[PDB]
Amino acid sequence: DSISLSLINEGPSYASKVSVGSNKQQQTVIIDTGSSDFWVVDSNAQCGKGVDCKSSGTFTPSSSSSYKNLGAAFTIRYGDGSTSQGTWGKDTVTINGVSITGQQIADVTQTSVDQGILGIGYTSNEAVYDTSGRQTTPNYDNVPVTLKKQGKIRTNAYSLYLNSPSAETGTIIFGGVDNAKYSGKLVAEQVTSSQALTISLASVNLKGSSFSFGDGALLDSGTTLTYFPSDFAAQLADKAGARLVQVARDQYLYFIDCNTDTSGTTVFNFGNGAKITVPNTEYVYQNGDGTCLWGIQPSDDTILGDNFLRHAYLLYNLDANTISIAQVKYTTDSSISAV
Amino acid sequence: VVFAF
Ligand code: NA
Repeated sequence: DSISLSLINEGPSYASKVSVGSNKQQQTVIIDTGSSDFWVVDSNAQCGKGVDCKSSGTFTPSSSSSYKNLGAAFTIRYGDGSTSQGTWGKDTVTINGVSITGQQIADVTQTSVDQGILGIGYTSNEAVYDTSGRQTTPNYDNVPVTLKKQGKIRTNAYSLYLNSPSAETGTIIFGGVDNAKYSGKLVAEQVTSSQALTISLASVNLKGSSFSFGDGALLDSGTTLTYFPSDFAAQLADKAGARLVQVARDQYLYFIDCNTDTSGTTVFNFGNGAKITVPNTEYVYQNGDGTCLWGIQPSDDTILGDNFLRHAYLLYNLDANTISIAQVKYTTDSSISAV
Repeated sequence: VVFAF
């Protein structure tokens, strides 16, 4: 028992069509290993200034017979600064024809995000706290836990295949692994946080140099680029020719020339001899205006986002606290086994 | 974008 789900490459994010409610209201929502809550855009939501939040499906609780309004306010803030608020609820959730009943979700009535987010991380990272810092509702079974508890999948685990940079679609598989879509063997890496799907990154090879790291890296489907601590990012920037630019009182971004040569690769070395090679095409990101960001950015939180994850096949196993990785093989061939 | 800390 595996559940395959198509990932829509939206550019900065990967999203899937799922349904919510007794009447199977279709939502296109970001698939996010870096958060743990599933929330949907209410049909009467007030979008954030300049945000078109109702273009990727909306949810009308009043037309679902199964919708339950829990007591309780919902609030979340993401790493990029965007936020969503609303109320906690429960309803039926349907993922490629597989339904789970009474799944706790949030009905969001105000947001600066463009669409809903299906957070599939650990339950201990659920946004169950208000802006006073107080826990306002208990930790709860999120979507992957409920899939397991209702007998849909054997293990709380899922495999991620974002597919190639130009691809319209990839695939996430709950409770399974597609053995046709990687070369070599999947190497298991120990998760190093009890809250976040981080693994130890030993080093990065770039432009013929090896840069020792030796700290955790979040493997986040819901981050567009790659983030490293300021001093390490600056060591890499020195080889790449990326230039730090102050964009706000406390925000700096690496820019790079749009016509910069993108030949070569960057190699990421993890535990147990596991190795992912990323083409340097992944390090030039086009902004609207004829400037480009470098694919690496500074942050106190280390994150390997989509521009890394496109080049790995990953089996996240939240029961075993492992993420198993191998170099991706782009192919329509498929041979899925249950995990 | 950057999805929760
Ligand atoms: Na941030």
